[PDB]
Amino acid sequence: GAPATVTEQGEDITSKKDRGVLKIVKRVGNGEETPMIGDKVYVHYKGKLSNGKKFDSSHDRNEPFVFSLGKGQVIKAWDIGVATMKKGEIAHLLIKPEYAYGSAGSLPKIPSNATLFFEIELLDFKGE
Ligand SMILES: COc1cc2cc(c1OC)O[C@@H](C)CCn1cc(nn1)CCCOC(=O)[C@@H]1CCCCN1C(=O)[C@H]2C1CCCCC1
Repeated sequence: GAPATVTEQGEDITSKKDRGVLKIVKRVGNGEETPMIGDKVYVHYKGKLSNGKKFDSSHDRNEPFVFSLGKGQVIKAWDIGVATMKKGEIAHLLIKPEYAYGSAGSLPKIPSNATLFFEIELLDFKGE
C-alpha cells in the first residue's frame, strides 16, 4: 500500500540523506512559495503507525490542524516535510523513529521505535 510505495519510490528529504523522512507528492500545489520557519501553517492530515494499529485524522475534529513551522511544536519530520510543501499540495510521508518519537516512544499511544505514515494537505500558511 501507500507506506510500501513510499519506501520504494519516495524522495529522501533529510539533510543527512539517512532516509529518515521519505516523501511522495500525491497532488501538486500552487505557486512557487513554500513556508518559512515561524510561519503559521494550516493542514489536514491522516496518520498511522506503519503497521496500522493506531490511526488519527484531523477530519475527526472537522477542523484544520494549525502550528508554527520549525518551532518543534510537532515532530521533526513534520518541520522538515511541511516546509517542502506548496499551498494546495497533498503529500505522503514515511518516517523512521529518529524523526518521530524515537526509542522512548510516547506510550501508551506510540510504542518505542515506531515508524509513522502520514497523508498531509497544506491548506494555507501566513507570516508571523
Ligand atoms: C503523541 O501524541 C499524539 C500524536 C498524534 C496525535 C495526537 C497525540 O496526542 C497529543 O493527538 C490527536 C489524537 C489529537 C490532535 N492532536 C495532535 C496533537 N495534539 N493533539 C499534536 C501532538 C504531536 O503530534 C505530532 O507531532 C504529529 C504531527 C502533527 C499531527 C499529529 N502527530 C502525531 O504523531 C499523532 C499520531 C500519528 C500516528 C498515529 C497515532 C497519532
